[PDB]
Amino acid sequence: SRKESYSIYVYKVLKQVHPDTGISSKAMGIMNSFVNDIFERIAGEASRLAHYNKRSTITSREIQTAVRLLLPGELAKHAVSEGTKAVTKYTSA
Amino acid sequence: SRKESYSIYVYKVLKQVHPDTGISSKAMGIMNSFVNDIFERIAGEASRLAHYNKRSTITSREIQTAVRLLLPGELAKHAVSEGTKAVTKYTSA
Amino acid sequence: RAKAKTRSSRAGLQFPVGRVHRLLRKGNYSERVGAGAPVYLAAVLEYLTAEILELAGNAARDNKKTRIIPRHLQLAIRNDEELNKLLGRVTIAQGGVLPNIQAVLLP
Amino acid sequence: RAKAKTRSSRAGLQFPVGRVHRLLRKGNYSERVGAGAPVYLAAVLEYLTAEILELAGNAARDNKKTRIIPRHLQLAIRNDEELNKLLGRVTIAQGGVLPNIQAVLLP
Amino acid sequence: HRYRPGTVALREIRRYQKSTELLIRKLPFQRLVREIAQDFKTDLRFQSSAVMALQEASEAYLVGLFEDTNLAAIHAKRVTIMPKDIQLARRIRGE
Amino acid sequence: HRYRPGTVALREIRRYQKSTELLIRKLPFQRLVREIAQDFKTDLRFQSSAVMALQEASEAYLVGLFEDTNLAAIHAKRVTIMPKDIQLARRIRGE
Amino acid sequence: NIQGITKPAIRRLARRGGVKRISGLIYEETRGVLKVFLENVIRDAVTYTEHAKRKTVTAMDVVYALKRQGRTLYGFGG
Amino acid sequence: NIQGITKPAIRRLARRGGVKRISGLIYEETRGVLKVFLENVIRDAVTYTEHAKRKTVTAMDVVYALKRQGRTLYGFGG
DNA sequence: ATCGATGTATATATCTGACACGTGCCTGGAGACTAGGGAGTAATCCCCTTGGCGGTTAAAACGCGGGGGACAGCGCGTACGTGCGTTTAAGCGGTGCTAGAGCTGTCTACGACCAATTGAGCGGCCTCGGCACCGGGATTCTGAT
DNA sequence: ATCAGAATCCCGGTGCCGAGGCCGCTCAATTGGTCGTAGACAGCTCTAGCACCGCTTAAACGCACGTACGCGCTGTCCCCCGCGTTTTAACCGCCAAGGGGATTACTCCCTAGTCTCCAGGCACGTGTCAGATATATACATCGAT
Repeated sequence: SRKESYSIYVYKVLKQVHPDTGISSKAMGIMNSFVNDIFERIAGEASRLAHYNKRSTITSREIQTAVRLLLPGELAKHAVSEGTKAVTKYTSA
Repeated sequence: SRKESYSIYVYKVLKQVHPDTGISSKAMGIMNSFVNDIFERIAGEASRLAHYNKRSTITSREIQTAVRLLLPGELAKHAVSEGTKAVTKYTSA
Repeated sequence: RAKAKTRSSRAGLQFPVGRVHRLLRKGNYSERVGAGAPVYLAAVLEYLTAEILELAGNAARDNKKTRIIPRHLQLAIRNDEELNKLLGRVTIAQGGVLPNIQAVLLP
Repeated sequence: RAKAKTRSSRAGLQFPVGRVHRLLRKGNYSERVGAGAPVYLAAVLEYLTAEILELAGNAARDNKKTRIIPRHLQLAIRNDEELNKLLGRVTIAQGGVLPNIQAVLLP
Repeated sequence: HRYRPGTVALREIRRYQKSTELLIRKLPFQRLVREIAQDFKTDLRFQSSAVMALQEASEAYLVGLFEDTNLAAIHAKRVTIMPKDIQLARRIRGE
Repeated sequence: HRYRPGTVALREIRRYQKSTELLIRKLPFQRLVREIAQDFKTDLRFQSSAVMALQEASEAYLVGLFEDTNLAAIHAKRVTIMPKDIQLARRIRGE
Repeated sequence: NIQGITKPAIRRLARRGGVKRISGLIYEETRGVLKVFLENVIRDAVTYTEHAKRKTVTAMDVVYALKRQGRTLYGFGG
Repeated sequence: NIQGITKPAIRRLARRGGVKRISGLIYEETRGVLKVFLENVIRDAVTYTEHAKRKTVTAMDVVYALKRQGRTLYGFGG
């Protein structure tokens, strides 16, 4: 039975920000729970927004608005910057 | 533009429990908000239960469990009784 | 064909089973919806509505009124421990508060 | 056909865009999911993870440790007002608390 | 005739706890709402019901806070509410 | 040699606020969990991780409550926490 | 405009809250608290308005902001 | 079994909470509070277990109960 | 007691606008039939929960002395409640106009879906280095003098 | 200030076990193509939000004054802290068993999807009666003597 997790990607990010720093299994579990939680929060807010506006599609606008509503202050500002940059790069292949 | 509401049914129930008692528009709006809120709570809990158990269908068991989780004490007990009675009668046409 | 018989009438309910079913299917809750779920949900909603309305009508009668107002609804909800717990984080517009003065403040 | 290029690599991300997309489609959130939504969500998740990990690594280095533990994560989250607000109602297992003694209790 | 301190206060408590009307003036509250909203977006319009909803929520919130502040005051063996009481109530509430 | 009242208390505060291990004994806590669960369903088994999660949550909750209780006590110009302080904290929290 | 929330108004609110005696600094403290609350709610409501490509903050927007801030309001359409 | 939560344990918890002096009635108050909290969480966890037709309360069940009571726990699978 | 002021409840009469009923229509729900796939059920296997034994040691229980903190009483002075005269702007009612919410029609871009491919991610195995435990010297800090 | 003693911090050595890396495989994401539809955009309507003027009057505001309450100080006594000694049961390790949780395979029945129809529910309209307001009054409560 294969059980998916965000361990690999969290580790990549860790190696990018702190090349010589590792992580314990407990801390990895914490990170996985955190990622799942934030995912749920954002997706749920986007879903509510879509329903409120009688739309059937969750788009980058919905994600952006959810981020602004949930993340406080500069967290939101930088998250929005990151998301926009990523979307632009993706759209330009 | 037609805007659906629970006014008719709330009024029917009122006439059943208090034949000589009416209701103001403000109170009706309150009742509508109440019904919508409770609906959302139960449906969301049933959805979570289904997802947790890797099921794709929301059934009467999911509704019952959601009710048990949300409604406190005898509210839950009697609500469960009502739901079970209704389901039985419906299934027996 | 046969005369249309509503699911509400089949279940002995006043709340709309068909409407509840539609709201479940279009509310992004699950892929599929069982036949008994709308009936059960409608019955629960009806029961809760009946409870609140009955208590509010009683409060109105005690206030020598024949029409239920938000005040009466607030009184009914706040005077019942269980209903208050269920509706703890809810604000009733034009409901006011329960008369409560701390004993230490009395003359 | 052409060599498979991941959407993560197309977006310059480490987080799995395809997986995020699948989770959105199968999470009972909406009928349809735009192509940009998983990219945006993945980027946001990545940013938040990077921030927390950076602060935790800093705390670890301050503690002469080379491995991040729940304690370090708790320190990083609680010492940042914004992160604390975001994670207000969250309990980090084996995280402990911040050293805080009221001034009135000191000798 | 002069009523002793406390009598009129208790009469006001009873009256306002029995009544349900809004206690803040509508026009000043509306002006406050618009001034605050101005910092987020310019040329913002407002529904009458939107302003009314805001007023209702604000009044409910403040009444609840004053209740907790009062409890704090009695806890400190006082009958007068103070800023330290408001601060304690809010801190404990998690705000 | 006898340390004056308060010194060892403050040392314990510092030690436990610096450490992270669980402070309730595992076996007694487990027994409590099982006894409480018995009233809801009989012949119930329990995962070790389930019991550990319960312990972590309970300890966190109690620490937070003691923090609020301490604040209440200080507010009442006392340094000793009392049941009235716990009651006030819980009441304001909405519990 | 914050001064429009006069001392008598704050007193009335306190009376509904069961307060018998009020200190003079309570009015300024209350004004600050109300300002913070209002800012948060209005911010979220405006976010909803902007997402809807609207120029008018609606009661529904306000209701949603309150709901997501854990202050569900009954009586204004949800 | 509630007596298994001994006075020293409660003292340690208070120390982590920054408490310097403790009244003698605090131990009984704390025991009661803890009992209530546990009852609520366990009730919900058992409800989840019964819905899954299981006989073993899982960590996931506990996590869900805590989450729905607004006490999200990280570290035990969600 | 007690009486006087005084606010508040209560009882009755006019009006008025808001709620309860009727009507026409239209669109969403009901009857009927279909396919197909999700869930129910039965067998299997293995892992992980429960139960028991023993020792041993760390933690809990108990006793005791005392000091410091809770708490009650008292005095004072000042800040807040009450009442009254003045002024200020909120409220209400009418009227204007224009911005923008809301609806309809059209069409094109975009996301669901589907089949073939394959490479990314997971399970399992192995090892070495970070950390933990132990012990001993250094430094800090506390309290009695 | 001093000094002794108790606690914590730090420094070094040894070991051990868990994190990091590697490898096989398999199934979930990618690519390429098709097709329906949803939402983006244009355009028109008409609702309601904003701006203003005027009059009225009720609420706010400023001030005077008295007194009840917040707060500081003092004394007392009790009960919680801190430490030494005894007891007990928590924890660790080790072993045994079995029961139930997860997995797989087969089947069947239950729900989505489509069509056709029709009745219930929802805008629009109206009328009449419950409640709001006004006034007089009775009654209970607060206060000073």
